[PDB]
Amino acid sequence: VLLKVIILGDSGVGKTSLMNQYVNKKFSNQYKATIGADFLTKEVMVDDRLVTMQIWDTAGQERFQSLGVAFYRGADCCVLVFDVTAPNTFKTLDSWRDEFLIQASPRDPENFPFVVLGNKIDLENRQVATKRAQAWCYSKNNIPYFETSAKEAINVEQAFQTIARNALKQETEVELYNEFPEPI
Ligand SMILES: Nc1nc2c(ncn2[C@@H]2O[C@H](COP(=O)(O)OP(=O)(O)NP(=O)(O)O)[C@@H](O)[C@H]2O)c(=O)[nH]1
Ligand SMILES: [Mg+2]
Repeated sequence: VLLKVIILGDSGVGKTSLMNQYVNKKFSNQYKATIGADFLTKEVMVDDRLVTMQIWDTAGQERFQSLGVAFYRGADCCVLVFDVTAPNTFKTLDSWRDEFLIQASPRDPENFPFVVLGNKIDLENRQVATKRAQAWCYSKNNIPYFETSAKEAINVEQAFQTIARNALKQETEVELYNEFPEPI
């Protein structure tokens, strides 16, 4: 069982840092723009079951985005990341959510698993309030929200445990749908 997870969000919010903290327990203050989309794989235990997570890191800069997007299809979970110190990055979440739905075209979009990460909470200059972020998540059919720090490894393991569990649930349903579709 391979679980495909896609991480989306504006340039600089910490997508690559979150993935590298989780997969490699390493963090760099140095910024290196992500070009295109590619993945790291990690074997993880999901509620006592072994699965391989294919975690796709993507370019936040539009000029660096891959032209091809076939990889979104079949995705099991989409991670939306914003920077709590940068309100513009929280305001683009609907566009990211919509781009994911359009490229992945999942059946039953309202129940597709999304997980939102408000990153860089270690910084002193926060501008996006937890209540405002939670209100948005609730309005998107109650998606899970975690405040993280990739720099200080705060809530990273916890967020990815829910990402893995929800992605497994989704993979499980798609497989069931293919073999036993429910009637109309
Ligand atoms: N203080 C702090 N800095 C962070 C955190 N996560 C990432 N950064 C810093 O923020 C900058 C951008 O991080 P990066 O992971 O490259 O962001 P990204 O979303 O992958 N950008 P892109 O879409 O362009 O590839 C880096 O200098 C990194 O060190 C965090 O939790 N706290
Ligand atoms: Mg990156």
